[PDB]
Amino acid sequence: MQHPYVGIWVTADGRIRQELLPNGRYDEARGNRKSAYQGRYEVRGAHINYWDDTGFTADGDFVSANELHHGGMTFYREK
Repeated sequence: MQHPYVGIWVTADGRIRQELLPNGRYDEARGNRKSAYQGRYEVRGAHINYWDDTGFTADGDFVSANELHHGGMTFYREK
């Protein structure tokens, strides 16, 4: 029950980066805190949430074709 996407979603400043894996997953590397978090996501009508295996979960939604909105943040593709 998942739909991969793959893509390097980075902030507007470049303080943090989130790579969407080829296996339909995510991996974010923040400055001085790489490999901070990683898990999986479910896409529903542009709406996606991160359900980590370490007991965490996030939420977001694609507002554009290259823009991402999760946890109240703005992530751009590859950039």
